[PDB]
Amino acid sequence: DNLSIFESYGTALMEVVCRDACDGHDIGRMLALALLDRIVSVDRQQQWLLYLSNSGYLKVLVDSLAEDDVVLRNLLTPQPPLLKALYIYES
Amino acid sequence: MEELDVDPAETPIPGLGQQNRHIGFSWGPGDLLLYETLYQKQGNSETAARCPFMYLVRSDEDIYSPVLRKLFNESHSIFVGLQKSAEEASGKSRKAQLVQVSRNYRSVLRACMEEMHTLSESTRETAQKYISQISILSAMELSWNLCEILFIESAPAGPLLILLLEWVRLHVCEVDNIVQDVLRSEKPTEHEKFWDGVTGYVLQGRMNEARQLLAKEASTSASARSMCRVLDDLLKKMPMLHTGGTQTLTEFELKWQHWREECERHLQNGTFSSNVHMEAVCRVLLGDEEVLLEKRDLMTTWYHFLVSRLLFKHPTVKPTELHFYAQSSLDMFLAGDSCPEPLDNILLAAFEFDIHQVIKEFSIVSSNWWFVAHLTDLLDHCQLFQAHNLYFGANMREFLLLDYASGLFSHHSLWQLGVDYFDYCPNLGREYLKLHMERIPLSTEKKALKALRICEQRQMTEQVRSICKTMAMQSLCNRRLGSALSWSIRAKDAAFATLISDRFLKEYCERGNFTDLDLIDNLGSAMLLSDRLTFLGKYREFHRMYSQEQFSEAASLLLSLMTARIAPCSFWLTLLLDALPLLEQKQVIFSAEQTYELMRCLEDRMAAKLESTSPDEIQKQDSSIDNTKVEMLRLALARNLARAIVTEGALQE
Amino acid sequence: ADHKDLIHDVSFDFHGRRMATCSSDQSVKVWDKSENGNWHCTASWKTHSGSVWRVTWAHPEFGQVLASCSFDRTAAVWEEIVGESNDKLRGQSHWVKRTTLVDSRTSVTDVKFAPKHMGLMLATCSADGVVRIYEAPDVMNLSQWSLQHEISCKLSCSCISWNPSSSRAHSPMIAVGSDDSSPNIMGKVQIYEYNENTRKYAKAETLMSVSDPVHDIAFAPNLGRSFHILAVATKDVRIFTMKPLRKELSSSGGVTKFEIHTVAQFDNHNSQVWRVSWNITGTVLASSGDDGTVRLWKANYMDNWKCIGVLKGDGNPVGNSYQGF
Amino acid sequence: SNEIPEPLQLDFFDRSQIEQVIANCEHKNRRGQTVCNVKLLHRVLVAEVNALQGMAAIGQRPLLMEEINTILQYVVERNKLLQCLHAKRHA
Amino acid sequence: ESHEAFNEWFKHINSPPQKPTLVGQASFTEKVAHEHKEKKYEMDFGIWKGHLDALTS
Amino acid sequence: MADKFAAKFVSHKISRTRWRPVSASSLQQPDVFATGSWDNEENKVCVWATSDFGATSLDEEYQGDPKQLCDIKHPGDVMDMQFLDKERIVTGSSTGTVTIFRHHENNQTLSVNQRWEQAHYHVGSNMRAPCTAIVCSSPEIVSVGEDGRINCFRAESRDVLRTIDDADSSTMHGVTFLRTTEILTVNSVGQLKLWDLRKQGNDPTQIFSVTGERVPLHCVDRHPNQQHVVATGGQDGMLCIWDVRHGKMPMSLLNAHEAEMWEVHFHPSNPDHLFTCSEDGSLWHWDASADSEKPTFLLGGRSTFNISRSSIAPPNANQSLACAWLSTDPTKGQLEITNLLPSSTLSVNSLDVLGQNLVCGTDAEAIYVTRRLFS
Repeated sequence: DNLSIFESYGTALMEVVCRDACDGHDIGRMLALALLDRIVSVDRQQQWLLYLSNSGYLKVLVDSLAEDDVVLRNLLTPQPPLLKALYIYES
Repeated sequence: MEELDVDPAETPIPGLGQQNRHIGFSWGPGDLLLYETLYQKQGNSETAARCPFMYLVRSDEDIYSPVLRKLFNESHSIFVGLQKSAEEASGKSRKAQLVQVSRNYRSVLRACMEEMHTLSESTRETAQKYISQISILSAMELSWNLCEILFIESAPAGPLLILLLEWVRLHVCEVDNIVQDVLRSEKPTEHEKFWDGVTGYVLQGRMNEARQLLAKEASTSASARSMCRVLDDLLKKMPMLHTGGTQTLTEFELKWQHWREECERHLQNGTFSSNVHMEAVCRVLLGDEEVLLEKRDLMTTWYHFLVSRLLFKHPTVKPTELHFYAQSSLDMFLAGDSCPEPLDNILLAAFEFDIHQVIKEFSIVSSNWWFVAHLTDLLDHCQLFQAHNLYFGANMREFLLLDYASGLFSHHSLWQLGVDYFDYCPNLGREYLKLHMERIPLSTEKKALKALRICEQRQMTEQVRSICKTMAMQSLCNRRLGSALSWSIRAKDAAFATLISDRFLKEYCERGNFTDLDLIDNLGSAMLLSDRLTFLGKYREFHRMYSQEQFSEAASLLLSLMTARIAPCSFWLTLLLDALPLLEQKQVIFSAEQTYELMRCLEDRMAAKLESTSPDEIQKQDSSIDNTKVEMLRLALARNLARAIVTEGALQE
Repeated sequence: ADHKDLIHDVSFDFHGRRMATCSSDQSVKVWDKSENGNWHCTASWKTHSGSVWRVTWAHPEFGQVLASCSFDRTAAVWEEIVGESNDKLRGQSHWVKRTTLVDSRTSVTDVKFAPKHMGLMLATCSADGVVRIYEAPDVMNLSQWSLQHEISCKLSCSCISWNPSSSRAHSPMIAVGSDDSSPNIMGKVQIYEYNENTRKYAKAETLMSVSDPVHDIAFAPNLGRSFHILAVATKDVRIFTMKPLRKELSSSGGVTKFEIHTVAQFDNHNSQVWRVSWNITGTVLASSGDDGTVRLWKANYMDNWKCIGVLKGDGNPVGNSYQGF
Repeated sequence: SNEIPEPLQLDFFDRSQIEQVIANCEHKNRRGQTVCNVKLLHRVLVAEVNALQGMAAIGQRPLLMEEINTILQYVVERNKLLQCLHAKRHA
Repeated sequence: ESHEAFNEWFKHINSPPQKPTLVGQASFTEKVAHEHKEKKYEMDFGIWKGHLDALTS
Repeated sequence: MADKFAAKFVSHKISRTRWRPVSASSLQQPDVFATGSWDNEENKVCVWATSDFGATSLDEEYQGDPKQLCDIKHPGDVMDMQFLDKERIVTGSSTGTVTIFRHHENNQTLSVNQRWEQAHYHVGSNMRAPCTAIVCSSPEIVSVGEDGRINCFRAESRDVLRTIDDADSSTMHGVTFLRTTEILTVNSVGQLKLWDLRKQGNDPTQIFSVTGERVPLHCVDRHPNQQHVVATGGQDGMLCIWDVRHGKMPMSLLNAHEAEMWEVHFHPSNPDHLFTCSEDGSLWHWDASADSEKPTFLLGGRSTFNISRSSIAPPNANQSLACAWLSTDPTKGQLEITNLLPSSTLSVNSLDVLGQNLVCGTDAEAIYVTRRLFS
């Protein structure tokens, strides 16, 4: 029922969640990424992933990976940031 | 002039130089003027037609051009469009819009350069100045494209060299000039500059026509078929930015290494030797400095030298070494017979980055405020840390817009972009516009309506009232009473209204002008602001009601007028006289108390009139006639009240 | 003659429409700018019995009233009265003296007008440190006035500066500057404020730092808001910036708390500057004096003033350039 | 329903002048918002409409008094809405 | 259709007639305003009478 | 007549009908206009007053039917006129009789001021030259004929100082403005001629056309503010709307409305509303006169319209148009088709809008007065 309601909604909520996850901060971005992970795990038709790949989000994913690499470099350097960065990298 | 010392007036000849001129200054609508004033020595001034010694002081005279103002209007229109679209979000869309507007700017700049070239071909004497302006515009476009491909994108190794080569081949026409000079000869393939043109095409990157020309040379010369075949087989290993999933520099480095290895193998085997032309071509392609300094007729300037070095020496470079390579290129280019240049230093600074210092150098050297404004807008669109102060105050874009608005108002036409440029500034723009629109003349109807529409779109009131008062006094000087009254009732002012009222009063006292049906046609607040129009309307209503016969309404209107007290004494006399036609009659039911209160009000009004005219005396020239009229009015009033008493006594029967 | 004797005063309109010239020719000349281009001689007539000294137009909220000053201890008021100006026709400009301003026994140094608000505050300064402000009691006639204010300072007079009021709780002040061709008197600039609690002018500020004679003072109006700029032409090039500090809640125009410091000091005349120009908000400054030297300065994107033109007028000219630019 | 408290809102003149007056009348007080005193705001409005005139001003005093009364009723209703919003925030 | 026309006519006749909108102690400007209001009221009354006659027919 | 918008049958040719600024640009509402009696027995200028709804400034009663407040008489003909001043009205004639009338606002009457029987003179007197379109501005009044004859009069004096009579081809109907030294004329085929203030001899200076669609141009008018803004309406639609006055051939092409447009009027108060009439009985209302950048009032027609504010963009990659130069695609937007009357009148001649009231004179000798309700 949840998947049918999501498909009936279409790409509005998908784009909203994607924008909130990309142009976010720390806790909100981590929670949005965890929600995306859970919805991908409970997915069954992969049409959501197909739309994500077709909408041109590859450059945004590359930028997110670069930001994660920058966070990893900051953690490797002395004086680590807050403890939430560990959970962010885990997610 | 603008930095040194100005020269005195008159000619340095003895006759006209025996008497010096202490030139004085004068100010007006922002345009300063110089007048011939005499001091110490004598002078030769007159008072006739035109101005002596053609004194027409005006600044920014070189910017006035038919195509220049059109290009500026188009640029500011697309600038306003960019500011309107800037309310979107951030990301790759902003960079795409920036690239699009930069391409549009380069296109309109190329169009302006073509128009300037056409004007140069049309003219004759100003050809040198037009060529100088064309070169300046080309340098401006080159700097704009360099800033767009360097600061905006800020791409690392890989596509940076390709973008630089594309910009060079798009902004450089020396290769085309060399190709034209080769084609001018009777034998292009047998020309000595054919190999130079081929090397230039290879440097630019266009390999299709390069390989075509190589095949043509192989078909022409009998001792170059296998040579050109080996050259084409070697050029096939060129790296055209491979995309095996993402931006990878390993493939580019491997392709460059394979190309170098194949070239070295051919040179060691001999298939690429034993020929002077191809040997020199290979020596140039290997990456030298003295050979390129000798063959500098092919390359353009320091940026061309730098891109040639980066293409023939390394596969790709990083931004950490790009500035070093550009500095070394400029250094050896200046060493190889050259001279320093301000535009070259500006380009070197742009390559060395630091946006703050490059825009500082731009504002110091070039006085073009629109270019700095566009650069600041692009830097703000790119989402970068910008300075919030103009090294003295605050906000550089506001200062640039104010400078452009001043430079535009210095002219005598086109003042529409200044309105929006002042609306964009929610600080000094309001007072600047309020001071400029009140300082500019508002005499002609065209500019008057223009300023009226401008202030109406800006939604103001003081400027509207000022323009209305100015046009009202203009109409009064030109003898336009109706126009002056319309302007006064538009500005909600009463000075001109009372002036026109007194004009009507003296006109009626002279000849007697009262046919004014404008109040009956249309009304508003003029009848409340003044009293002459109200008096005329009341008189017309009284006349119509007396024609339609209504003594009750006549008495009511008379009481209302006596309680309102309108118009001075010259018309108060007529208002008090207007009672006999309503008193000599005997018909119509009349009430005793109504007649009593009416006669009491009339007597009180006449007593107040006598007291207000003069203390216990009367003036004017109508004395005996006025007394006789008062006596006959009192007699008619007595007869009317007697008839009213008779009617009241007969009604109760 | 024909502008061949001693030049007195030349003035231009703020709208760029009319210009006036007066000298020792016992007559003034008023020229008008053509709508198609350039200008020509429009009219020339006698305004005073002696040598006309000064001439100043009026505010754009009234008309083109000419205030002709001379050494005859009087001041004439002229207005361009039209004749048969009806429909698409312009009548002949008939110069008719409406009224005159006379109440002193010395010559007039300067004259200016006032905006609407109350009426027409006409100021007239004499050659002994006494200014008089007259008000028009009626609006339908320009042949009457009443002396409403008199201010007697020290030394003599020269120029006067006001302030176009447009804001709230603000009154137009009057800035006066004494001069006597002797830089030995301490304090030369005074500022009087129109206190409304007494409905009269009262002392406010007195510049005790400047001691040189003040020939004129150029004021930068800002609608009675923000800051202000005052350019003084003494012996050098002095420009000060007056910044408002705070307003008290007890004095409605009495004592004020203003700060005035030197913000542009430039010495290049080495003589006695007599007149200084004024552009928009301080962009181009031309300073001239009684020594045959004109100094031009421009303000770029900073706040300094660099020498851009040194015009000679006492010796012999060496060339001819930049006469119409 | 949401109770949004508005300090000053005019609609009888130009919107530019209305926004300018609104931006000028922005200061803290005792209620907690950017509102002014019931008499001080009317005094400021009177001073503003007096400092921007010309020479003619007849028949405008009753209109100004009616506008002042309407603005007073408006700010009273907005203060009531502000108390409602404060009680809702406390709840 | 008959019920719709009946409801339209009923609401039209239940709508009270307009008023000239005038008060006592009126000056000249107040008299001009009252005259304008009476003119617009007469126009609205004529329009309403025409509409009511059409709906009744 | 007696219901809805006003409809009167004056039974006369509705030549030039223009609303006077007597009741406009003031506290009073516009209702007084003037009409020329061309193609009749006596060419007389009649000042009339309409009847609008409500009463905001002592308007007329009843439900319509305008009434003639005044009329003037002159032996000359009546072509057209441009309101240079509220009290001054200059009307040309096809027989060389320029009538400058003086209208008294304080009297609501017309007085014969000047009747130039020897108009269009410059090197003598007694000259007769026909006129087609006369337009005034500061400080010149320019009148054009059929064979390229141009006449120029000054606004500060009552005399003629420029009469250029050359030999041109085709027929020119109408004249716009540009500046004080440039004149743009349209042809009855699709040509645009650019002349200067000092032109001698035959052979026109610059002649341009529009590639693609070339229909006969009919009415042409200029903007009351910026002179370089031109509004043209011809056969199948072929106007060159431009916010400037440079370039060789016009790069603008706005082709719409297959029906012939006889007249296109502007809003005199707020020059941002254009009203266009059709030959099949249609009245279109366009907003934003090119220069005014504001949200358009519905699309319609092959035009580029105007741009407004844009916000809320996806984090992906968008675009922002491009750059191109072609004499086929439009460049400046203007036509904003608003469906008001599809097919109600059999024919429509001229129309004029002011403030909120629109008068419309039809070819069947009738006039219609409509109060606008949109914006």
